[PDB]
Amino acid sequence: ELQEKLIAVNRVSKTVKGGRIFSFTALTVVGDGNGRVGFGYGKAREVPAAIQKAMEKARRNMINVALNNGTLQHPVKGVHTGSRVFMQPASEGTGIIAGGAMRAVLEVAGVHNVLAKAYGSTNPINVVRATIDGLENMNSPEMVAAKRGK
Amino acid sequence: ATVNQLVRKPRARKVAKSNVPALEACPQKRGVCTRVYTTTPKKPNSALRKVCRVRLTNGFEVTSYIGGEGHNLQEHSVILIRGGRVKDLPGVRYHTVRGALDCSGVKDRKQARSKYGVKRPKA
Amino acid sequence: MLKAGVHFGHQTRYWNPKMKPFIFGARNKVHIINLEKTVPMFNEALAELNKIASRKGKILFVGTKRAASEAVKDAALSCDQFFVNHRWLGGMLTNWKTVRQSIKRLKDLETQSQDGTFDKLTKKEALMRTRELEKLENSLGGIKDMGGLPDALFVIDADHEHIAIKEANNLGIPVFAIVDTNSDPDGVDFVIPGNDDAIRAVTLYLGAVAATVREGRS
Amino acid sequence: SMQDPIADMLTRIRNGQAANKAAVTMPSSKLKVAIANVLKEEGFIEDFKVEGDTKPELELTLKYFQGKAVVESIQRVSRPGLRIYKRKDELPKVMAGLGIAVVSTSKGVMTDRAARQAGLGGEIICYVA
Amino acid sequence: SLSTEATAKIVSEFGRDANDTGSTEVQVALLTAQINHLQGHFAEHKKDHHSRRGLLRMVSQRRKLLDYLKRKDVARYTRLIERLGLRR
RNA sequence: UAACCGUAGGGGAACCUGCGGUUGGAUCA
RNA sequence: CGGCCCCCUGGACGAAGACUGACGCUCAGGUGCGAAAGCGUGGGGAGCAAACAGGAUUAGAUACCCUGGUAGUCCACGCCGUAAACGAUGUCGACUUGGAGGUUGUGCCCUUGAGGCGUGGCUUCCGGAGCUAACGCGUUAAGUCGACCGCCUGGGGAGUAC
RNA sequence: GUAAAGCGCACGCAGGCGGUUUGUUAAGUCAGAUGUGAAAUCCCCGGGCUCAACCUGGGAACUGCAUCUGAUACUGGCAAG
Repeated sequence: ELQEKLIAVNRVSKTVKGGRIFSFTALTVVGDGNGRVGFGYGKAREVPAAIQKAMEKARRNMINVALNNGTLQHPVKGVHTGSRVFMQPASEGTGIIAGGAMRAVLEVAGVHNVLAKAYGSTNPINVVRATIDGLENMNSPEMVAAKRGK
Repeated sequence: ATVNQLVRKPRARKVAKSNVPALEACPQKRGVCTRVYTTTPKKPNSALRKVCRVRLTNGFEVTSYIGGEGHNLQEHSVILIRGGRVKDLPGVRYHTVRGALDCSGVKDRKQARSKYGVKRPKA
Repeated sequence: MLKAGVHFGHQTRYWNPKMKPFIFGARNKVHIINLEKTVPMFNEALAELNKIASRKGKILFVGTKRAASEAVKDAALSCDQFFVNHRWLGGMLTNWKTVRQSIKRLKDLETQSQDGTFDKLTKKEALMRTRELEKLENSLGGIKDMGGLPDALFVIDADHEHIAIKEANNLGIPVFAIVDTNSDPDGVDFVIPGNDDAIRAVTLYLGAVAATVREGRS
Repeated sequence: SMQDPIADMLTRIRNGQAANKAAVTMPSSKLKVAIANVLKEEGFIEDFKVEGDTKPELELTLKYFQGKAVVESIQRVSRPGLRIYKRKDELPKVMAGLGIAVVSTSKGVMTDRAARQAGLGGEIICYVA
Repeated sequence: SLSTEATAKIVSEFGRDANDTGSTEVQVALLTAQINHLQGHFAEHKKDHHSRRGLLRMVSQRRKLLDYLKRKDVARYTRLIERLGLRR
């Protein structure tokens, strides 16, 4: 089953001839407690209409993390835009240690024990992907033997 | 910088500036009250608030805010400064303790008794 | 001394500071594309296509350019795959959802002439409806067989098919493009520094692509 | 380089990888080849040789598994003006153990595990993941 | 710069062998000449700075060489500084 | 009266004028 | 830093080469060089032109415009050290696709040619990977690295006061 | 680069950094060991006050300084290149 999660939703505006219009956005992360995720971002003139698009766009264009025992293989590190995120795996017992976006993106990827931190900009739109890119690089302890075994 | 540039002139601190003349590292300070004003707030807000110059025990004079829905101080009454500045009122970065020394305390207040001057109502 | 002796160089001093480690060495107006830095790319890319072709995936050859349109199908259509030799629509990789809708009226449009269902309505009407085929069967006629986003996109020139590549790196669809001196290879995950032009350069490699892909799936 | 010949080795290797190069070449050195020998057994590099009995020139062969390359991480640490010397109980563990860490010991050039298995320490050289 | 009948001349006076235009003993001494000779030039004009920049160059460049000798053969240093009336 | 920097002089006040540099100048100058 | 000529002089680059043998890179403090305006003494003074004086414009016009015009602009010698002193991008070195062009050296090619093929220096424009907040930078990097130095830590107050 | 930030530019003393090889040294460095690093705090395991706070045994640690015996890859010194 896919587990969607509404990160947050801003309004945003646009001034024009007549006056000025508005269009909420919203960001959503989806995934399963196995090892797959992928955020979504859609706009709309309605609070609900927006999240509708982001979700759809979320289910598609996912990803597959090399998770191990409900955590990361090693302390990966990813960044995007002005967001600097560093994630580190922890033994069973420690819940998901993360702020906003990160805390969410992981609570659906199948992460159970971690402890990250957003260094750069706390922008959700980025810190959400700065994390995904991290796991997207997560080198699993497997294949490595083949990457240089022969 | 670089290790070398650091070995010479490392990383300087920053003398934290504690916005408070009645320092002496105290929770509060005793005063005397020079007078009772009713100055007006800034540009965003209106309505005249109540204030008063205080002649702190350490000489350091300063005007303190007299919060509460009911003033009752005199031009000689002894009050106790606490802290917590006030925006609308510039230079007024203090407040007179409610229910202490020769001051009074809000009347008929039944909510947030701790703050202001009230201790267990008419039951 | 092999066939790789036709795309030596192209695009004068306009170049692009990024495309440098692949320049044999400027000479006589334009520069040259170091083929020795092209040999690995010559197969490394094809290797993945050959590997992915075995997974029974999809491959879309983008080449809106005239000198590559008519001469691209034989490498894609004939080889039975995917290609767009015309104006790459806006969203045929991201907004596919609504785009596919156009494909339908194209398919059902085809069936019209198929049977006697073509001799319907005034003789003039058929004409007004047949025009849609010209456009449809052209801008989509070579992608209709794509019942879902591909798994890898191989575009000719990385410049012209700009938008094409864009949407790709936004969906997660790998891209194998044969850039060029004035090209921006930062959008290609599998660069092939070769003459984006040269009637021969295009054909050889283009056909060479379908080659590995053909038997890619054994 | 003319000041950091060892730091150059890593750079030339990583710069080659990015450009999907085949083999990297540069002036040899006792320590250089010594380092190049480790990455060999570690499967990070195909093979490696040299030319010149008076004018030696190292010859390394890059490596890559699939679409991406193998050596996708290679940085230095114990550089001049900021050298690093660890003990048998301080040695680093690149990528939680997956990646290796070259370290010169009184026995010779080794890896984070190598020297540790021995029970001795040395001047760290670089991190290879 | 300097005249060949002079440059190729001096070289055969400090060189520990023949045509050793490299030898510090040589090169170094070769610098003093073009330096002393220019001092008469700079005495005039003066304002000619762009030429002194090169003058200073060969001066420091000469010193960079003297320090070397001292750090390669103490003798040769004091053995050459005299033949050139250096140190002043 | 393109603006700004330097420097100089002048004027109720922004600022005006001269000399040099800049593009952080619009229109095909 | 632009006319032509002579005299004294510095640096850059190429090529066969021959020679020295790490003698190198950076550099707080230090020394020196610094547009223009300005300053001192003495020269010079066509044109231009702060000041200043008329005329005009305007509600006003201590301006723009017009008629004049002094310092100054020029020379020598000494001083002042600033500029959006700008690539707003420290110096040195090694790597990393390409395209078109400019300028200068050299090797070579029926050198039969304007010419054609290389191989160095410096330099324009486009641009790939990558980098970037974006603009954009892109082998002359703002990409990947290493050595040393200068510098930044919210706006105003203030590059001001002492 | 444009957000605060490359000195207007050079030369250069002190300082920092230093191409390649062999020998040598063993100062840095690494290994072992001997001192010492007060006790109490902290931490681990375990005891006693009905529990806890608290009290308490042993260890761990005290990342350091010195000395001795080594090891010689790298940095440094010396010699010849």
